[PDB]
Amino acid sequence: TCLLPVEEPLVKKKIQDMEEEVKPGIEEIRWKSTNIDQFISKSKSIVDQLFETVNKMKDSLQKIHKSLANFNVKIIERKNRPMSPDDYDQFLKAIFSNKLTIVKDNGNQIQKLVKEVLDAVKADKKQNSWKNYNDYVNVIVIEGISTAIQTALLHLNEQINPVFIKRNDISPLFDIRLELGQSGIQFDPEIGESSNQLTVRNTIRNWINDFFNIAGTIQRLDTTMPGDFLQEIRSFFEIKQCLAMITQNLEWIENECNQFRARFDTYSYLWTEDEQISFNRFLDNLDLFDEKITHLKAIQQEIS
Amino acid sequence: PLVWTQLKQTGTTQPTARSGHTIITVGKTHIMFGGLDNDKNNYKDGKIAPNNQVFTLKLTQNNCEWRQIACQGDVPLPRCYHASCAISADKMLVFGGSYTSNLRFNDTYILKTTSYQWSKPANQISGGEPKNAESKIGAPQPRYGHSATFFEGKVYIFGGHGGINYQRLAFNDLYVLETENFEWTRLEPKGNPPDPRGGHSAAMMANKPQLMIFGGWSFTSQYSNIMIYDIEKDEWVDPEIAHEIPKWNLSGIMAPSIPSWKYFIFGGSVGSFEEGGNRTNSRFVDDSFVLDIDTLSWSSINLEADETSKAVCKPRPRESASIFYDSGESRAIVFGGWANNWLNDLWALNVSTITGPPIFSIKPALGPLTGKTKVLIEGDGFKDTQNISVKFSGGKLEKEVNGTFVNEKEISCETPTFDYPRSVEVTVCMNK
Repeated sequence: TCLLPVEEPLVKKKIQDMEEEVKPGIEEIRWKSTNIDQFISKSKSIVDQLFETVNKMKDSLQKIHKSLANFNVKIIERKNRPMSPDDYDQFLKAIFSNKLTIVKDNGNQIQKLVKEVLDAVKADKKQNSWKNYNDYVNVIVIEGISTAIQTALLHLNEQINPVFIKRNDISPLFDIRLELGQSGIQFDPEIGESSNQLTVRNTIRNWINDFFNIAGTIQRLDTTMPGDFLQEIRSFFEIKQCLAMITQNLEWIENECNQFRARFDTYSYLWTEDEQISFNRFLDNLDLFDEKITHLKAIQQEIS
Repeated sequence: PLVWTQLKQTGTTQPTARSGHTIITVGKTHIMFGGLDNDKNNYKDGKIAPNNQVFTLKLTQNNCEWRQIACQGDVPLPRCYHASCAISADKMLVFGGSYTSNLRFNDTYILKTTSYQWSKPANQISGGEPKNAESKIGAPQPRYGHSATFFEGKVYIFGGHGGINYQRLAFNDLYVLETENFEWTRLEPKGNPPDPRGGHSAAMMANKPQLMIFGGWSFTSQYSNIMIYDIEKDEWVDPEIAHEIPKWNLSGIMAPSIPSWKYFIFGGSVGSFEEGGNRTNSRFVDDSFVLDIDTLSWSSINLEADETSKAVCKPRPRESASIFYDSGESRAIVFGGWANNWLNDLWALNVSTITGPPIFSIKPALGPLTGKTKVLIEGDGFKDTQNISVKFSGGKLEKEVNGTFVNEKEISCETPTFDYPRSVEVTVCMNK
């Protein structure tokens, strides 16, 4: 009764043979003559063989679940005070490599655990029952990967989304450098998708890819030696909602951020654009020149 | 002009963003039914399942209204990543779905467009239910994300990613079933088969027996090559033309052009890896390549007009997506697909290349400016009698000439006089 539902269908013959084997034994029962020592030796050996095989199958499934939970961890770790965009990729890259290697190590153990079930079950791969069970183990790993990737994306959302950040004392995490540009005010990050050079969206986009990258370590479950896992993880509705939420948060900061950058742009950006030879246009007399010079001194103090 | 535009969907209700949705065109209407909705409004308590809802597609003046029919003789079970093909103009049937990932359906359901009724064909699918392992009556093993190709009197499925019972593997075989009696028969041609692939889109090329399958996803590796199979002689012929970057989960919609049939593939994921290992990285491409069947070569298509943006503007690639092309408006419409977060965005781009047929050659192709002669223009899809016009000159000038159909394949015109002997072209105008 403790055997798993998928397990019994996969190897019905092992359980059925035991039942057929013990079917005569129940009929045999009569305290009048007991040959239980031999009955016991045959029954205990078949039951222990049946019992040990069931435990190995249960142990394998349990081991697969435990490995997936530990591997997701934390996708992003915040090292106290702010550094730089490139710096986060640099500090993050060392952490990402260790996390990726740990996920692969867990995957190798899960793959080996699957091989142990076949040895314990002693069922041919060609038989359909094992094939159905094989897909089921892969599905659990897929479901576990989706949960692990979802947690890492969710952790980024709490840091990435402003409302949670405003309530907390964490405040700033990333660092932005502002340099005056003749064409317009320009940030080191540049606040936009861009699709060229380095930008916060491009970096964040790279960060999102690392969770997706964990797909390669799993290397499927069975049947295909080479298999992808990004197509399956991308298909999950829950993964799409978390990814969609992250994009909305990034767009919100860019809008208000543009308005904050616009206030400086209303006067400072317009000034850089105008040529110096524009002073003559402002003049049109000596009195007018004196008034303009006094206004210019006032403008210098105001600008400082 | 050719550019990517977004058509806002308006109506009583609007279809939710979906990944496993199949859209096909039968007669003058478009019927698309898809599941795997991100919102858990169906089944609930985890194990999200597909929604069996079919919505008709109507687009006028860049305006689309979605109508869903809730009345049917019987309701088919939910389908995920199911190939959909249409027989004649009133018989669209969809086969190959997956329920909660583990369960795969090998059953086939036929829906009549005129009466909006779903029916089971003969005794092929006497009982319909979700079963992990099904191997009786139908020759094809249950599979998901397969390709369905429709030919006169027959339906062919060569898609993989399906397995009998628990075991799952890529499929290297193609099964053809005659729709006259719904008999299912496996067909094994003599020519060496292409490597098994999944999530691949295949369509008939230029109304011919040969059908080309390009770009597939398999556990061992991703294959991006073109294989064409012709029912006659059985063995498929390999063109050997291949896409630059390996592409998988790519959707292709056939477009009809009189000079050469054009095939367009937009979306999908391209990942180049060496044998086993890695393969985690996945890149979505928004650019859609254009292929000419006579040329049998893939040519990248760029947007002629940026609409004053000063940069190319395109919709998200969205990995696997549903794309249907309308012959009347000469435009291809894609509803998109899951790309991390499901997005309900519809983008349709008019194909400038797919110029309307209403020329092959002209004779004579030379003439004297002083002399006046009438030439013969031959080609396809020419108008008969009235409402037929042609162009003249074109060497830094605009001209129109009197013309007359000799047959539906030949036009007679007289050459206009021309001031200068430079370069002269000859084109056609359908007024609109």
